[PDB]
Amino acid sequence: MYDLLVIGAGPGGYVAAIRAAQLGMKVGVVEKEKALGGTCLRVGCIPSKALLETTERIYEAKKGLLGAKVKGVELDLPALMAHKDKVVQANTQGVEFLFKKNGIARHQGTARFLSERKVLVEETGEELEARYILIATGSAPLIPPWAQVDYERVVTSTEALSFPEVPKRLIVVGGGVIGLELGVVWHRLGAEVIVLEYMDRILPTMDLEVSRAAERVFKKQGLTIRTGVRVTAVVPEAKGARVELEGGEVLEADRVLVAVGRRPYTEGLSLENAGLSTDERGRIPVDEHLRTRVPHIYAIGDVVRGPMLAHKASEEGIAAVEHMVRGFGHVDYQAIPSVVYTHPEIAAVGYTEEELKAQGIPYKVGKFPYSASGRARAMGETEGFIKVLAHAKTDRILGVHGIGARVGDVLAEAALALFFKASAEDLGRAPHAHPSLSEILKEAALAAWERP
Amino acid sequence: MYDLLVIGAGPGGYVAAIRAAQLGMKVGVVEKEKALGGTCLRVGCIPSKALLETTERIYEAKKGLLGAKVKGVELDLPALMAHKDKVVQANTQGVEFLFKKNGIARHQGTARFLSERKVLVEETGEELEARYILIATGSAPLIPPWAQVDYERVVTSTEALSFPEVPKRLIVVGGGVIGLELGVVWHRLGAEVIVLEYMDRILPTMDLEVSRAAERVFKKQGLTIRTGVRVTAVVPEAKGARVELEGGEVLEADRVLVAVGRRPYTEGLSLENAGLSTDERGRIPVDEHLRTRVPHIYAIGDVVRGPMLAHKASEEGIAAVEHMVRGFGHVDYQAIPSVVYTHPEIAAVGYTEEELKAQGIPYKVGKFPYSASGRARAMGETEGFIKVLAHAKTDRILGVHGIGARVGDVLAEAALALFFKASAEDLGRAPHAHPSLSEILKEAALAAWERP
Amino acid sequence: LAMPAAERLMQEKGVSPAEVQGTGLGGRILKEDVMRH
Ligand SMILES: Cc1cc2nc3c(=O)[nH]c(=O)nc-3n(C[C@H](O)[C@H](O)[C@H](O)COP(=O)(O)OP(=O)(O)OC[C@H]3O[C@@H](n4cnc5c(N)ncnc54)[C@H](O)[C@@H]3O)c2cc1C
Ligand SMILES: Cc1cc2nc3c(=O)[nH]c(=O)nc-3n(C[C@H](O)[C@H](O)[C@H](O)COP(=O)(O)OP(=O)(O)OC[C@H]3O[C@@H](n4cnc5c(N)ncnc54)[C@H](O)[C@@H]3O)c2cc1C
Ligand SMILES: NC(=O)c1ccc[n+]([C@@H]2O[C@H](COP(=O)([O-])OP(=O)(O)OC[C@H]3O[C@@H](n4cnc5c(N)ncnc54)[C@H](O)[C@@H]3O)[C@@H](O)[C@H]2O)c1
Ligand SMILES: NC(=O)c1ccc[n+]([C@@H]2O[C@H](COP(=O)([O-])OP(=O)(O)OC[C@H]3O[C@@H](n4cnc5c(N)ncnc54)[C@H](O)[C@@H]3O)[C@@H](O)[C@H]2O)c1
Repeated sequence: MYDLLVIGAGPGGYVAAIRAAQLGMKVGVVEKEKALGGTCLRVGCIPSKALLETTERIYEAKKGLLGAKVKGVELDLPALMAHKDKVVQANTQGVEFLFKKNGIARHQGTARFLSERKVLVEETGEELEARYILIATGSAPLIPPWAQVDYERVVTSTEALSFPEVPKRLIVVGGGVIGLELGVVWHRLGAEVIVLEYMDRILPTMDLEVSRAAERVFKKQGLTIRTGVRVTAVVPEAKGARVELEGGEVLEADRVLVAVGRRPYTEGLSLENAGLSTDERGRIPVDEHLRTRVPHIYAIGDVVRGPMLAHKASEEGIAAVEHMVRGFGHVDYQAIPSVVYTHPEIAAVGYTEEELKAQGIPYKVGKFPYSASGRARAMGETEGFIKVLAHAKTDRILGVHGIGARVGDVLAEAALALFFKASAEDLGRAPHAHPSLSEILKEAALAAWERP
Repeated sequence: MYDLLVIGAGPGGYVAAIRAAQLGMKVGVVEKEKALGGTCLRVGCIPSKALLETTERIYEAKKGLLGAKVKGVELDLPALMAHKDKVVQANTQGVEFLFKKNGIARHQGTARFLSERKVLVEETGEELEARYILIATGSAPLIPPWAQVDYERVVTSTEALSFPEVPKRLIVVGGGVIGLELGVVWHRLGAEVIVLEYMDRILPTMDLEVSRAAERVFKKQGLTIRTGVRVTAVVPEAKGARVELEGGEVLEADRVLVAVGRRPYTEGLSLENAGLSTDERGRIPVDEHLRTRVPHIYAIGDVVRGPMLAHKASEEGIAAVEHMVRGFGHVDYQAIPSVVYTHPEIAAVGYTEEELKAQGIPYKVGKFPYSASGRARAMGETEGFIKVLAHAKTDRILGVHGIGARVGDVLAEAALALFFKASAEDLGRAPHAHPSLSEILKEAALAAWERP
Repeated sequence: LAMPAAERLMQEKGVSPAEVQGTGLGGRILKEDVMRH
């Protein structure tokens, strides 16, 4: 039997497998899909980022470049999709390479618990055993009964990454990260995009000031964003679909992306055979060491509580295996960055102001606008800002948030600062290259530290 | 009189002035140029970065954009220059705003020492006194006698930022940061660019492996780079100029940029009247507190020893005034990043391998290529790498170096790590957003840490 | 209090943080401080 059996080969499972191998464990990984990489590499982070990076350059060329005149810009959708596919292929092949290099065995099929220590790979019939078992089955799109997804006209994010032609009109149900990112991708290519959001704000995981700023920015770019709108039904019809809103209003579109969330995925796992169950939200409960109620079985990533992010899943995978081998592991959730890859980018790390207020934590706010940045001005950027939240008494950085060109890259530094439990003073006094966007973060930190 | 009198309003002087005001000092600043900002804002960092950022976008549009076809890209030089001028104008106005907001008095003219505590403003005739005096007179282009600069055909970096038309052929003498950056700017716009470098490598302040990689990349882009070539003379001609090389070869071009270095500037300062003098290289000697031989007179920035960088000058300005008021002050030179703003960017922080080898310091090397980055692949980038140097015993990060798209932004995190005396493990273990270029730094750190 | 790698090194060698003298920025124990004791 294996020392460790991992179910799922997404960011959580494949990184856990590699770390486990580095620690001397003989690992086996079961994945039902042909390619490794999970949601992120196959139909998530990677293909979405490929489309976002490339469409942004095309969009800017169309809008106009400073100091030049672009006669014409013609979209080559097949070539655009070819690049996306080639990137995905290179990434999935990379994980395969790493598994072989690290001596990690791969099994293809759906894993199902037969007992707390034995797992069946249905397709093949193999019954595998292991000292430790890691459940990293991930997530799937949330599809409410009222949304009649046919995976062609009414789609999930997976199909929205591969539309055969730019839709004349695209309606996005749900103003979360997936909805905004994919809405922006197609808007850049000529689609009329309408985003319908139930809540009074978009991007629920961002700081409220940031979410509001993003809403304004996206509207200025040309996207229609209607908040406080509850979609009651989505139905495929002819070449497109119809969307009904609470009250009776009906909208028609060529394509409708249903992006109202993602749910933990455990279908076909037969958790009951291991003495396990999911909570009301479908998550597998785990303790401080990422262990389920059955001690030798761990659960990580999108299938358990917390932000559904690739690096969050990977970090939990590392912590889980390190606990298995060394008896200790840890994930600094407060230093985990969340980024929206639109242009401008949108990011958050640590606590938002709403979370600090709810906890009654006294804090100071330091804010610096991109408009005051020499590097930003040089780039022709002026919109956005970075805000640093620091403890009113200890000056400890509690959170960093922002919106603006490459703000996600800038906040990589903010995450490191939080990881080191740095104060606003520490960050603000550190050397920063001039002229660079990182100075915006430096100035935000100084402002926070120097707050009354 | 003033508590502090600052001579020079560049990055060193204006930041020092602002920090001094925040500390409660009554500050006066003397600047001979009409606009504040010094070399960096008037004819350095700012205008060069405006040109680099904008030409890179134009260049990429001409080379071709993934997923699209562009029938034509027409340069509008006047508009390109207008943007540059507008950015400089906004930055200079910004410093004026900050001076007025902080109650900093400004004097226009050439400051000259009358004694250890009295300074004359040549033009006005004002004789100013102060408890502390800060010399931040900066630098000027180095123009050897053999380089007959006429500021039209044979120019310095200042004129190269404002050519009236893209040169047919631009010869760049000196393969340093200024030479490469400005050579790249004009190469992108269609000029045939030839860089002549005396040494066996370009970019003398970068890690050697990085300098070599840079040379390879730029040659691939189309610039001719000839190392091991000593230019013996540059002479203006009818509608161009000739460049003579050791050996007899003679090259001709319509424009020639002499970028063989920059020297400390102290002309007209009458340092002798304060009991001060410059060393062999024109620098004003200073001690560990940035004080000159005369206790109450300090010197910072390009006029003293160390990397001639804007943020280096600013950090020294802060340290100088803080020492004046608190008797402390410190600049972490090992955490100061140096970045070349070409595309790919080139950067260095901390010690290079050559410097570690020379000091007999045992170290480990961790390297990760951009070709292995999912984010880089998604962007359509594959060239470059980031290298982390860590102590073989303590694992403390000693230096970080790289070449690649936005590597300077990525290394902002490396600078913070060095500032916190972090180990390779510390940086490698920190959370990093996926998929982002920062993961390249993370992997490089992990590799250094785990280096056998 | 200390750096993340220092805490990792202390938890393995069962070293107490109140035993190592931090030489890092401010009051922070570097992993090199732990292996020093
Ligand atoms: C369009 C889109 C864009 C995204 N962009 C980003 C981004 O930019 N940054 C970010 O951090 N996150 C992003 N995410 C979220 C990110 O993809 C997830 O957080 C991440 O994939 C979660 O990793 P995981 O290992 O937990 O699960 P998953 O990657 O979902 O992987 C679970 C794997 O388990 C397999 N599996 C499930 N059940 C079984 C079974 N019984 N037997 C065998 N195999 C099984 C699945 O086939 C799958 O491959 C995005 C998601 C989407 C949909
Ligand atoms: C083309 C170019 C591009 C550059 N790009 C970058 C970059 O991207 N990043 C970077 O970090 N650095 C860059 N630099 C270098 C950077 O500009 C300098 O390191 C920085 O300006 C040094 O600041 P300073 O305050 O010491 O001196 P300076 O900025 O030179 O300022 C000194 C000031 O003192 C004034 N002065 C001198 N003598 C007197 C006197 N007797 N009386 C009154 N006033 C006086 C001068 O007029 C001047 O304004 C670049 C330089 C050039 C030339
Ligand atoms: N770059 C990234 O970090 C990234 C990218 C994509 C997804 N993710 C993660 O994946 C998960 C799911 O992403 P998601 O955007 O699909 O869900 P989401 O939670 O991020 O956004 C869902 C949105 O749908 C809205 N909604 C729900 N019902 C609605 C209705 N009937 N009508 C109109 N609007 C309605 C909700 O109010 C919510 O704002 C999240 O946890 C997210 O953090 C992260
Ligand atoms: N982005 C930045 O940080 C940035 C940008 C520009 C300048 N700077 C700083 O400003 C200062 C000067 O920049 P610089 O590039 O003008 O000088 P430099 O020192 O950076 O490069 C000068 C080059 O000229 C070469 N050279 C000298 N004589 C020669 C000859 N006869 N023939 C051929 N080559 C010859 C030298 O070998 C050297 O490589 C440096 O300290 C630099 O770090 C920094």
